[PDB]
Amino acid sequence: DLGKKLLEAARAGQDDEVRILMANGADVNATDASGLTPLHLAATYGHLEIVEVLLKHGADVNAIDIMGSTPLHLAALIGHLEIVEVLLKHGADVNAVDTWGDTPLHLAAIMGHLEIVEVLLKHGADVNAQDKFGKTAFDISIDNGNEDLAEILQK
Amino acid sequence: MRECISIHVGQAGVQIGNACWELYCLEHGIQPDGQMPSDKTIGGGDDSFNTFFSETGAGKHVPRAVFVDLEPTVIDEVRTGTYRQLFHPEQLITGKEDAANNYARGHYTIGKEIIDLVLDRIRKLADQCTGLQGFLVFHSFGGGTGSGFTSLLMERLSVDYGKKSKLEFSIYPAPQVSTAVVEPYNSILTTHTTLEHSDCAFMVDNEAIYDICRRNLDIERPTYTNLNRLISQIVSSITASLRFDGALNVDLTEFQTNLVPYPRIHFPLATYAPVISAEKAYHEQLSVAEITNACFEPANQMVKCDPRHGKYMACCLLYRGDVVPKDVNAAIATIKTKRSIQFVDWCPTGFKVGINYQPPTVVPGGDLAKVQRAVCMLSNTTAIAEAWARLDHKFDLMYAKRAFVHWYVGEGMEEGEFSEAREDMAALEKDYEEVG
Amino acid sequence: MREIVHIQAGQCGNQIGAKFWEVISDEHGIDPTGSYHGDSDLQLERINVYYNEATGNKYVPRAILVDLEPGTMDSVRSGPFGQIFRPDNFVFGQSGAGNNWAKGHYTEGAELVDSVLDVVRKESESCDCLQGFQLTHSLGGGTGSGMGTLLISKIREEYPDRIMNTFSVMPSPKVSDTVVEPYNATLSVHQLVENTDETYCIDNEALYDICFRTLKLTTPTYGDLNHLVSATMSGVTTCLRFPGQLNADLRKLAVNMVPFPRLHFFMPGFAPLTSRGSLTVPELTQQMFDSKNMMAACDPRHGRYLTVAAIFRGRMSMKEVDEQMLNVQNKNSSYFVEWIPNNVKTAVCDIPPRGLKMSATFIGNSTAIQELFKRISEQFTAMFRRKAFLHWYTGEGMDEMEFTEAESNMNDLVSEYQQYQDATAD
Ligand SMILES: Nc1nc2c(ncn2[C@@H]2O[C@H](COP(=O)(O)OP(=O)(O)OP(=O)(O)O)[C@@H](O)[C@H]2O)c(=O)[nH]1
Ligand SMILES: Nc1nc2c(ncn2[C@@H]2O[C@H](COP(=O)(O)OP(=O)(O)OP(=O)(O)O)[C@@H](O)[C@H]2O)c(=O)[nH]1
Ligand SMILES: COc1ccc(/N=N/c2cc(OC)c(OC)c(OC)c2)cc1O
Ligand SMILES: [Ca+2]
Ligand SMILES: [Mg+2]
Ligand SMILES: [Mg+2]
Repeated sequence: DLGKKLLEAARAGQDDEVRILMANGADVNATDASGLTPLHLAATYGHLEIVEVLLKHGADVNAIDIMGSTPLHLAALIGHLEIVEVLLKHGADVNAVDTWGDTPLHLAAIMGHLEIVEVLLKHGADVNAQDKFGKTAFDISIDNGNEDLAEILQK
Repeated sequence: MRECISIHVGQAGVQIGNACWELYCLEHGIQPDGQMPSDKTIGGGDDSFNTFFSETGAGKHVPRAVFVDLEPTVIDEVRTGTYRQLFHPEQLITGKEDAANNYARGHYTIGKEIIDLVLDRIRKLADQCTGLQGFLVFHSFGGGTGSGFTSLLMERLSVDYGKKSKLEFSIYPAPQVSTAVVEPYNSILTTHTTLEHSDCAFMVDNEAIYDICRRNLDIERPTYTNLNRLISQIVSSITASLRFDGALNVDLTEFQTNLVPYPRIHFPLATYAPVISAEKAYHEQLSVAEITNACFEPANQMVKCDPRHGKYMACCLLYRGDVVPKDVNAAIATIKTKRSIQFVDWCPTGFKVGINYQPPTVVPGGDLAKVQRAVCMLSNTTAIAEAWARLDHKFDLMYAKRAFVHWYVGEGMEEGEFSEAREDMAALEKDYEEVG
Repeated sequence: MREIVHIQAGQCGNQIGAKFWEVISDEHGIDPTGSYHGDSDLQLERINVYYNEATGNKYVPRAILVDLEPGTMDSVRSGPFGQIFRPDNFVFGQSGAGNNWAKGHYTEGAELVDSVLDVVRKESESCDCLQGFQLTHSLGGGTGSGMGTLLISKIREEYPDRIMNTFSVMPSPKVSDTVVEPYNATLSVHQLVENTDETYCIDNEALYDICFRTLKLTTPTYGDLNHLVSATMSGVTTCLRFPGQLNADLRKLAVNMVPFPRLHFFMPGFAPLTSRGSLTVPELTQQMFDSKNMMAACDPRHGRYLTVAAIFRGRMSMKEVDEQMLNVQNKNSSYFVEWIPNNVKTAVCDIPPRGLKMSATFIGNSTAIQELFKRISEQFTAMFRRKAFLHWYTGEGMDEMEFTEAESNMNDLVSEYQQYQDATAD
């Protein structure tokens, strides 16, 4: 089962192994038990070169796991700016919503990734998107007293 | 001559004790080394000053007193001060770690490490007495040692000295100079546990003494030194009858007979006049009528309360100095023609009078001017219940949320002891209401 | 109650710890070699609280220095007062924790904990009357957070009657953008609620905000943040180190500041705020109670003070301090609970700190600290919902339920603050 080995290589950052597995028929869109694909794992663990390779070999840039997380949600949560940009250039849905009502904008605002917040806003992230509790990214900035983030959201 | 033993517990009891024994030495003509040139009998005697001072074969006059504290800082000041040679070194007992403003630490955990030593040292002083009448106990309500250790000590003294009288001088807390937020808790816990063990207790309200220092003595921000010198003046006036010849309050039993109609309402109010600043050395001398009227003004009381709101059960007037007895009689007669002095219907409306014809002594360095006549009034009035209500209210505000309670429970005390203490105070408040 | 045994663990713990020793040694007239070059007798009266007296009248700090990273010992040693520490008191492992709380608490850290305890025993047995302990550490890393909490628990078992006090540095993505820091801080807060008597909450968010917005520093460094930390640590330890009209100790501070056992997290404050290499009583009382001067990023005007202790340093009228402190409590009356009478305590110390004539330090137990705990909780929950990096913890023998338990305890702590913020006297 090359799909299982491709999941492990994407998470571990083994570029050579990813190319080899793809060349031998490995499923680029294989999923683990929770619906995570090689693209979700490479984006979570910050392997930029693997993200680009998978995207040029049929990876679904908008795949969702069982919790509705896309690779963009994970990249924005962990704070990988360069991966966020590659995902957006390849058609990632900037306003994708997970099972908690969170968009990538919400996750980048929560974790204080201000540069990622700016990138998302420049790509059309919705400031009026509410999570399951009714909070927008601006509400989060106000409730936590993050003046730096609140200024960015007003720009 | 029947001996009295003074016991000073915790910082407040110790610092006030130091100031009192300094004043007693100046009144009796005793030097800081213990020598008394006016004492013709060397090695002993049956004079009135012998109630508070024992004598050695070398002519040294030693206070019948014990100083106890759970930490050593304050007592170390006595060990190295002006009167360092006056006290019996074994008479100054210190632990290593204090009660951290916690009644439970003073009573149940830290206090138990030294209680037996304190009792053995008191026993050694009692053994030197021919006719011990009892104890004078000095302590704060608010400190952990002053509250908790005093309660433990009063419980033990009741077992080992059953027929002896016990009188307290207690420092009631004030916000202006307090140490801890939990002082209302400590105050109620010690009051509850000592009530059945004390025959008479003189409360000194730190706020009353603070206001007298500010108003009468022009002291902008009074310190403990200023408060203690005024308190020692008042304590000396109260104990003078025990130390000198006289016809009023001549022994501890008489304080109970004269001032305590029922065992639980044993808290007399003390009033003192005149208090005049030392910077007014040439002040006009106040008459017997002026100083006597001054005892009925709330501003001169040792406890903040309004005697116009209550009824009297007893009233004693203790004069010191140039006081003609017929002038006291005329001054009292004028007081009886005032509607704001009401006695309970079951007590004779009389005033008891004692006169000592020696004027009060001033301490060098003190804040008081010399006066030719002074008076201390001791009264048992129901208006002192106002002091208890004020303390009870501060206790209720915290206790309703159980704030700070965990510190007491963590030091071997049951939570129910707080409710049992508060209930005893509610009954004490009702005892004053039942009298009037 | 005299001696305190100080422990500093991990990088943050040792950096802020070294700065503490440099600042207070200068106040007590102690030079980097251990000699007393002061002039005031007030500097040696309570020197024994932090220093052991040694041969040739040499004063050595009662300090234990711990870290899984051996490189930390060298940075400490290369400092000005790096040679004043006792060489036997340095306990250092071979490999760091890599910001993994589970390595600090269960694996690498657990192997090195018996060695540290041996040094603590040696220091404690040489105390006439030990008060308790003070630990400096960050909650965001792996050593100060994971190993620090393990050390607190082991010390607690051996000395249950002594006070445990921490200076705990809270993480912020404004200073360190490491996404596993909310996990490490939440797991640590769960331990601190149970095992410490008093914790000073020093928040990197507030430290950064003060440098950036108030001090106009565009790129604040650790040195700039630690200047605010050392001034705060000097201020809150003033009455343990100088005589004053109070005989303060760690247990009297706890009994009077902590009305409920879990609510022992203090918000420290300081005035005036100054930058490296760069005042009246009413202004000091004002600044002291302002959100911009708090070392925890919480607005005290969003909650209520349960208790407050203030320390003024320098020459000033003690009557003026009483008047201004009385004034602040009347005009800001709705920001204090009504059911704890006389909940504000002041002390005046004659000796001011270095470079200042006047200074005020604030120690608040305020319900507004729930804002700090909610900020960390929201970040913990964002990571935890996606199970991001959880294997890094479970791979060291940690159960997943330890995370759920820590999250639940922190949310319970927030609810407890809200309960007393809404309580009335009636
Ligand atoms: N008048 C007067 N009050 C004092 C003095 N010293 C302390 N107090 C008051 O006593 C209370 C504090 O109790 P302390 O006597 O200091 O405490 P302690 O008995 O030594 O108990 P711990 O220190 O808690 O073990 C407060 O209400 C103080 O204002 C003093 O010399 N004179
Ligand atoms: N204020 C301040 N924060 C610091 C300092 N050094 C590190 N930090 C913070 O501490 C956290 C990281 O903890 P460290 O002390 O570096 O880690 P550690 O305890 O050594 O743990 P490991 O390196 O994982 O073994 C982050 O939140 C940093 O921002 C410092 O000197 N001052
Ligand atoms: C709310 O009531 C109170 C609160 C705290 C009290 N005093 N606590 C201290 C202890 C200290 O030792 C560290 C201080 O040093 C920092 C200290 O500096 C002023 C005060 C006493 C209280 O009645
Ligand atoms: Ca004789
Ligand atoms: Mg004391
Ligand atoms: Mg480190």
